[PDB]
Amino acid sequence: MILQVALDLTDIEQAISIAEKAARGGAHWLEVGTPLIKKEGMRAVELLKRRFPDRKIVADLKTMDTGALEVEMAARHGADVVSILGVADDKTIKDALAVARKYGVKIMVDLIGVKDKVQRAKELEQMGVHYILVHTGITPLEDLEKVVKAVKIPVAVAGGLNLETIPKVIELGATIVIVGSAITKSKDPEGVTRKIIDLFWDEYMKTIRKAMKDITDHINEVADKLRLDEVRGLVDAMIGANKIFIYGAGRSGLVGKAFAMRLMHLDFNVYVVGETITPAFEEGDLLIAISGSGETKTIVDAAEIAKQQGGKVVAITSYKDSTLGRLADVVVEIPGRTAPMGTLFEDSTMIFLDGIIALLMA
Amino acid sequence: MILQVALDLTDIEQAISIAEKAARGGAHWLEVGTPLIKKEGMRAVELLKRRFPDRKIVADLKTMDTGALEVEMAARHGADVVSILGVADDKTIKDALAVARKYGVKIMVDLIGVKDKVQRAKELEQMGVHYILVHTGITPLEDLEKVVKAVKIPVAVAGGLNLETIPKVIELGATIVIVGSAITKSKDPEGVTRKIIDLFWDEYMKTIRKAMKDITDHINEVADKLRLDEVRGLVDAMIGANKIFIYGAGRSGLVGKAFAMRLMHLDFNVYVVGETITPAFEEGDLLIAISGSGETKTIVDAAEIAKQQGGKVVAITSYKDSTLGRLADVVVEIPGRTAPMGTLFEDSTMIFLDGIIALLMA
Amino acid sequence: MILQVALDLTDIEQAISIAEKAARGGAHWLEVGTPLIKKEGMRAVELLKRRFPDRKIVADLKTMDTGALEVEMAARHGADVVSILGVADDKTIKDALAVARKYGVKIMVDLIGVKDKVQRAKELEQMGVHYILVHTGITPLEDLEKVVKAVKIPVAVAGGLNLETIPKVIELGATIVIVGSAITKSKDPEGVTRKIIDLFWDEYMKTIRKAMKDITDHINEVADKLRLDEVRGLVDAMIGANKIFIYGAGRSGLVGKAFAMRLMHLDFNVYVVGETITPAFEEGDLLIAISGSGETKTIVDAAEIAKQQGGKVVAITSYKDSTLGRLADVVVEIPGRTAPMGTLFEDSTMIFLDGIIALLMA
Amino acid sequence: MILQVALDLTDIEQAISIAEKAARGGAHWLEVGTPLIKKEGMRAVELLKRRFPDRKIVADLKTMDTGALEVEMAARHGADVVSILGVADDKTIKDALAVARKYGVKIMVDLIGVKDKVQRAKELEQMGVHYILVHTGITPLEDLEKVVKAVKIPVAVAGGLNLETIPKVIELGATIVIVGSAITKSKDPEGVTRKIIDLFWDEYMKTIRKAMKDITDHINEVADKLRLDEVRGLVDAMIGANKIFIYGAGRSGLVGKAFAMRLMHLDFNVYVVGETITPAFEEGDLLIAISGSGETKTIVDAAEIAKQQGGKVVAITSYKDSTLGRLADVVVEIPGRTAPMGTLFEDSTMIFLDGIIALLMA
Ligand SMILES: [Mg+2]
Ligand SMILES: [Mg+2]
Ligand SMILES: [Mg+2]
Ligand SMILES: [Mg+2]
Repeated sequence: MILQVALDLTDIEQAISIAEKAARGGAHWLEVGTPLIKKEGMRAVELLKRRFPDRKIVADLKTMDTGALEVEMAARHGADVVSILGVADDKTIKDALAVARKYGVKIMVDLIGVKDKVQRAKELEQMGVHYILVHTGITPLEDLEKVVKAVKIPVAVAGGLNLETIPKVIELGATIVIVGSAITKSKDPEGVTRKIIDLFWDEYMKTIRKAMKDITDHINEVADKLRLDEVRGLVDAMIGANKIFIYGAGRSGLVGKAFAMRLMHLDFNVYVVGETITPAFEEGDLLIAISGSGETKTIVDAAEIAKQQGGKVVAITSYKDSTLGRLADVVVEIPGRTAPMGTLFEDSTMIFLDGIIALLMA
Repeated sequence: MILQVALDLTDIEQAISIAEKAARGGAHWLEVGTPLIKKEGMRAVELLKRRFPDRKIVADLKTMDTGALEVEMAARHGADVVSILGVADDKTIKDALAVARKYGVKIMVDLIGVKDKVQRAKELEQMGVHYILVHTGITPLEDLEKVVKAVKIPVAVAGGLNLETIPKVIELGATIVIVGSAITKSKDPEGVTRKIIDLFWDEYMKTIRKAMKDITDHINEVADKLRLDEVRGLVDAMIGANKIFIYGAGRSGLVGKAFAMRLMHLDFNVYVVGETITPAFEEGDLLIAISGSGETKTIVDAAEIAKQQGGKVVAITSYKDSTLGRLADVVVEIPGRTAPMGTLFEDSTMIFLDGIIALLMA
Repeated sequence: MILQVALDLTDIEQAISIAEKAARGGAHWLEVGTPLIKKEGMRAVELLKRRFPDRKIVADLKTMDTGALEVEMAARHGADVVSILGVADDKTIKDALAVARKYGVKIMVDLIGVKDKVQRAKELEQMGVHYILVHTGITPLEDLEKVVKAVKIPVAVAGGLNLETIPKVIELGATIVIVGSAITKSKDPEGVTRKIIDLFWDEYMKTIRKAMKDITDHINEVADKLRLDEVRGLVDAMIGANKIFIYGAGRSGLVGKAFAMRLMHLDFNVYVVGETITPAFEEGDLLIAISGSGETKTIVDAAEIAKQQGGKVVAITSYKDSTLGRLADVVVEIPGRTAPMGTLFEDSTMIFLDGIIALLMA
Repeated sequence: MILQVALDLTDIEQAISIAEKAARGGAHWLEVGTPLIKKEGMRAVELLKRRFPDRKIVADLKTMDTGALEVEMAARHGADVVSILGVADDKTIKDALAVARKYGVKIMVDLIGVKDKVQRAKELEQMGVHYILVHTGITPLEDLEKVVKAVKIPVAVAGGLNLETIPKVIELGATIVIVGSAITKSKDPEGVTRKIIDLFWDEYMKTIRKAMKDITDHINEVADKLRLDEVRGLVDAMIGANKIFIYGAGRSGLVGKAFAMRLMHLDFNVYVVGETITPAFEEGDLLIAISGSGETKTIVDAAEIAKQQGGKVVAITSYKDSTLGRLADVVVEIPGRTAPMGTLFEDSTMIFLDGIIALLMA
């Protein structure tokens, strides 16, 4: 999550004083508001940037005089993010988008005066808008529901956000939380900032726990759906083999090595393809080929050589009808679908092969 | 599990003809019964051995005239296992055990006439007896209960074992299943042998599924008991570091590499200790040290260098107060308590670090 | 080289007593002579074998009454090598060879009565005879010259071999040195055996020194014939690259890693293909591909990806016109022509890349 | 080598026109002369820098009004190197040195008016002067002799340098070659620059060839000085070992793996410490420990474990009396002294172990 501190004050010294305490509290972004860009020049964003190079500075240009030139004036003064309005012409948005690409600067677009905010949000994602800014309305939070469920890019929210209302906007999927007077008008703006970051870590702990249990739920399904042909086909091939070669691609290769390390303890004549001591593949040897897609070129080339040498091939893959699957004598189908398809495949194979070891040890 | 075919026939030519069909069905051991060692000589054991060199031949010498001379004659004729009685004197048991030790031959001892079957099995385990043979009694299976719960060595069972009664003795923990007339006196002895092996694989499928869910249940516990101080300490150290070095011992090292591969995709300046491209540890770098015991010498030595260079150390360990834990600035405790202590730590850390990656990608 | 002790004594108890002292001195083979296989039976070969299982026992059957029956009796009594005559019929030679093949036993054939010793040895090599035995003649050693220069299999020598005449037969290429009374009829047969082994190591020291200088002489030739276009092409590509990827096959890969370790110390953005931390190949990156043949499939496949990504490829190979060479933008040709073709390329490249490092450090 | 183009013209447009052609010819450094820094301001170095960011710009401040302030004025305008006089006060030199450290800028010091140029050069190296500038005098080149042989930092030379005199100053060890009118007053300044760089590559080819032969000369000395105790001690230990473990540190570890790969082809039971399949070190195993210094902590710890397990240790080291040497049963002393001591040790071990392989193959 990202905490953006809106410095809506007209006092330049009061604004920098607040940002310094908020920065110690853990705030990520600092917004130079429109009341600060009219009195002070564009150097207002440069004063904040040269003082806080570790933070991203957001230039609030949510006024109608803003064109592609004012957006470039922000980037040259050190603005990392520039905010504009959605009611502006599409021509000015793409012109601001091209200027942003020349400087590596993000673009935020507000929907404060948009009739159909939902429809407008989708086309903004098409041109390359980085963030969408919506307001809470403190039917409050109704807008945050639909715009978030409509687009994939991060959505920023603002409007009466305090330690009381911030947990709500997080539950609805807001990425950027813009808070103003709740920090700027407090006795300890740094202390209030830490409580907001503590709320962020309440969500982070839920994310990691949910990520862990989402993987373990998938692995329980793999275990419940294992077939006798697959398990026995692998075990009988391992026992009847002269040498055992294991070959996996990328992270699958680390899983293969972790399995080989255990097989060595059971006095199997096992080797890892690609390491120093790997001997020549001969007749009667077994190749355990691990590839989630079943199309990895190096894994397929190794399986083809093993068949030509008069050996057996066991393919661990998610696609039994893949090129690797059609070569194998035994196909162990591990499904791959929080976590990507590859991560589920690698971790499921990891614990499946540990189940294989437990079986051999009994 | 082990399938032992009892050849109680007195015809030697019929015994080898039937043993050949049972061997094709997947039988592991072949027993030359006492009615075969009295009509035929000790050459009955040598004829079976030279015919089935890949099979283990069991010489049934379960009579009371058996001494060290008859036991030594079996090993010299090619018997891999010799079965004797438990009611014999302890002197003859160690004399048969010492004779067996001279040939690398196992010794099976039956408890058919033992008063207290539980006690006798345990003291047999003390002298070094390899296997204990008990009978079903077809209160049937009561003995199989207590002998299994009393010793750690494999327990052999025999007595009215067919396709209906074999599943029960497997459920009670018998390792060696001795089947006679159910195979030897059947119209298709090879088909019955395959069906008995199919019964073995019904238990194997239960073992591997139970092995997998035992690991995932422990990881769910790890997720529920993760601490915010530890998780945030690791993440904040990772974000605030110049270079990130990851170093694990053995199988833990493969887990560390799997985490490093993902961190590289997230544009971290990450390296794996021990690989070719690893640069020098400087001030502001972070060492993530992974060691279940927290006492691995190489991992501890790397943590000491990292501290002397003015760097941070995060220890992922099962022992927070270990030598590695006491050096670390942040300790991520992966709790402990079918699978060994090392396997649970490695698999829990693997899925925990995948939860960390899921958090960083949000 | 092999030291064979001829036990031509008729006393069996004296033969084993002397063979025990020769074995402690380091003798490899023990020959039970014909005067021992006629007075004593074929059990002379079994008594020696069960006494020296780590030694190879040679059964001297060099008489003309020897047929397939006597040769088979030696293998069944534990003879590892059987010596017969070259003047026998070819039918009995292949019959002894086929009998030997059934036991995994070698066959030695003497040429004591052969008309044309050169021709007979070569046709013996065609049938699969393992060793050729010739006699010194103490024009002595003339036969040892021609038989050695005629066949590829080891040549055994015998005839007046003591500490003065053994160095000469070694210089002429004899592999098996058969010594009799110089050991068996001496005051210290164990000491004489150690002195004969010391003679073997005088030749070994010459072999290893000659092996090393053969490699360094080839590398001096590589240095003298290096081309400015190749060397500068590699250096200029290295300096002008964003990332440098190094990829070698097998032992060439270890050489590539050794070069990568040094380049990292020179502040190059260098990575090794196949290791954990290797990132994605982008535009402006360089692939240094090392392959002696220029046909290694994985190396060729990596060069093709590097070209499709808009990168440069430098191929270090022995074949400029190979598949890898034709893909490369720069080809560094490491020339070819005791050491195999692979060893010369790997060691020449290793020292060439160390010359490159010395240049860069200046 | 470095080619520095002195732009001594007073015309700013003529100076930038010359530097653009010289840059295409391969010139490394561009010097903004004093006749350019008096007419134009310090922006003269900024105009060259913003036009040639790929080149290092040298600010010629060899006048007496130069203090620490003028040196800082050059760095803020983009000067990568600043040149001053040696006849200035030592106070101004260290003040310029401290300013250079704040900006990462090099300092060049001329000896045009120094009485004893040799003596003055040494103390300049003590304070941290990066380069020493001397003049040819076209007894010309006499100054270049003594100043180069007195200091270790790079020495820059200037004065009548043309395609005729440049080969001479290179032979005397000049690092930076400053050429003016020979390029600036030619019909093709880019073409003349390429001929100077071609002269540089005539020296580079000599450097790499000399580096290669310096290594091979050292290896021939190692071969000539090998001892029977070392070679036989290693070979007898390898043959009499159950398992063979190889463990080297850093680049020595790659040499160890290259040797292990060859030993595997000879059917040795050989393993590499640190890889996946490495089994447990048991009684009767051999550890080949490779460490140039004989003090590498991980190598010493592995040798100590091997001795406690009842195994043998062979140490390949340059220091027989090191900690590793005192542990070993056999010490193979490889000397380590163009190339560092480690490079000579690693490459000598590399070809020695290839001599060992050739010996075993005979
Ligand atoms: Mg705002
Ligand atoms: Mg029975
Ligand atoms: Mg002879
Ligand atoms: Mg000058």
